[PDB]
Amino acid sequence: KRYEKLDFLGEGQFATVYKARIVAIKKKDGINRTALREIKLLQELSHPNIIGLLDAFGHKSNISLVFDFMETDLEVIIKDNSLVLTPSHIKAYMLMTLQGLEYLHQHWILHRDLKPNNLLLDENGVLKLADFGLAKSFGSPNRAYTHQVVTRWYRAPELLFGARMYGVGVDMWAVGCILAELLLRVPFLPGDSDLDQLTRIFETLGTPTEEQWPDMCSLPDYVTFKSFPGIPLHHIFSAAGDDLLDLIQGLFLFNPCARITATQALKMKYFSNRPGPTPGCQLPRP
Amino acid sequence: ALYEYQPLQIETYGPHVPELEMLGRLGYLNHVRAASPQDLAGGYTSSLACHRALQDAFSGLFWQP
Amino acid sequence: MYHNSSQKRHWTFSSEEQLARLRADANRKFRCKAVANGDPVFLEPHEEMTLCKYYEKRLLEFCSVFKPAMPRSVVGTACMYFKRFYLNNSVMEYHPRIIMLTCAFLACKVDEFNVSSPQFVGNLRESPLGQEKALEQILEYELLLIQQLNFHLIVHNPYRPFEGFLIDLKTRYPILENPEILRKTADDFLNRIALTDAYLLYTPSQIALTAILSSASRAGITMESYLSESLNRTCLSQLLDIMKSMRNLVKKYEPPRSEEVAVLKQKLERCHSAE
Ligand SMILES: CC(C)c1cnn2c(NCc3ccccc3Br)cc(N[C@@H](CO)[C@H](O)CO)nc12
Repeated sequence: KRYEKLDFLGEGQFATVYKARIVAIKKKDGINRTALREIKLLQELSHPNIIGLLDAFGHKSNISLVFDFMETDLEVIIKDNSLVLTPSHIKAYMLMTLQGLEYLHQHWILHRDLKPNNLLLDENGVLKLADFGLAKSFGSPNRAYTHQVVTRWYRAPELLFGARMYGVGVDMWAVGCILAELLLRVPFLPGDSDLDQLTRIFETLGTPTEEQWPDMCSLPDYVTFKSFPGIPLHHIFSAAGDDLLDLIQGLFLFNPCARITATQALKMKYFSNRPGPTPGCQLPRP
Repeated sequence: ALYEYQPLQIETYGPHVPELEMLGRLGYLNHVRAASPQDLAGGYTSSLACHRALQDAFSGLFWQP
Repeated sequence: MYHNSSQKRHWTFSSEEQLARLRADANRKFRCKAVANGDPVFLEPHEEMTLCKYYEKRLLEFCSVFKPAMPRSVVGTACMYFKRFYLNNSVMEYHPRIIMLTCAFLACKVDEFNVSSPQFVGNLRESPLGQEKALEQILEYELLLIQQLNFHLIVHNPYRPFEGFLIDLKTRYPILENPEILRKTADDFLNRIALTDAYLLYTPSQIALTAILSSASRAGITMESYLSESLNRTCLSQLLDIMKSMRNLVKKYEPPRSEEVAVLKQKLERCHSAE
């Protein structure tokens, strides 16, 4: 083919990824459903902040998926002790993530696997959502989903209570967690199980009631907790300005309907106010 | 330098779709199946289903191959 | 969404003459490769079209009898897969009986209708050895089908556009007091449209609107006001021409005949046994 293998990048549980000459090639049930999901969704989408399926082909069961090669991801940036995340850098990452998510949601697709490692960065500082192996189309009535999606530290409380039907909130809450991970340089709510994740959520952000979440008791796996006051958001994020606290509070609203959407988040004063988001050229290199 | 929000400009080749926030007040939501409390707790409403149905009905209606 | 989908960009065609050209090209290319590899056994493009129509009906029956209940979106995706595959491939190179099962299998995967492979092949009304051999054939043709679809798997059916149009009529068209009386006949017309090549020539929204308006005209409620005011006079004229052409396509459709299908089935089996 035109794609000659150049270097090895890594191996995943469902496929192996290597850099080919510059692109990234990802390699009785038939073809893997994760690969089919990624193919069927990335062929229907085209946005600057969404990973692009440049080409696809293969032999028998194994399929080669061609993607643009990405230099790094947000997880490496966050975990990089040497790197310093100014509010401008945080704004830029948040803006690119939210623009990609807004495009994805306008086409009725939930990513459902949002985490810093799934936000890839190229050499030009353009952030792209990757790993659509869990993504699904949303908006169809009477079509139950699964509540186990999203890595636990980023899983929304409605999911942890067993929500079969949901919307963009499951991405939005994950986005908030990423934002928290961008501000603290450490994961925000590192639970050990579903109950521990719910406990950390309800300890840091207070337990919610019917006043904040009217129909929470109807979720099949709803568990009653003790009442925690919850740390005020300004104590958790001391260096954050008022607009950033407004954005975080909107992202972390317990009611997923009231939770701010990607478009609503992009219209918030946080992105409009000074300083502006850092251009991709000057974004930190890990 | 400072960011300014701009709505996504994607041509639909069809009639304009009413905004999701206006579906209830324009009478659309009275012709869709109501969302159960479980669905509402999950964050899913009948507004989303109605908006998706209308967006698909109006998409590409005026487009010539 | 359809308006920037792969279906609109690559799998919607200007006229049935381009479709006939693609099918004739497939027939000619297979004839060339077969005569090079080393005759009246060959099938003409019209015979191929007759066989393809017959096996599309077979795929429809298979999906209608499928257990668990296969959603109609999956069935539409599978039928579209069949049409797209046999646009650029010959039934003499790939048997339609296997390709239709592969289409249903791939559609079940793509439409997120989780069905286990043994429970998929359990619907094939054959002996267990027959089901296992058919499963091996399906798994060997899955990648071929995906390649011939050019890795364009999402198929926009007219069913959700149909629902959106019905909601819009209920909301903004009190002239049609009960838009639900139109559902039966418009669905029948949608099926008849699916029989023809309209799915490769018109947008799903146009197909749904044409079915709805055909049902309305059949029941006598002419409702041009919905197009004129609720939905550019040139745009209205183009829309009306599109619907008229689609109705003509439904009018001129000829179902395959028993004797024709029998003769073509023996000819196709002869083609596959030889070469
Ligand atoms: C779209 C996708 C196929 C892609 C594109 N680039 N890329 C890279 N490049 C360099 C890199 C190195 C370290 C941390 C982030 C990055 Br980015 C690695 C990688 N890792 C594979 C390993 O099997 C997994 O799929 C994880 O995504 N995947 C990709």
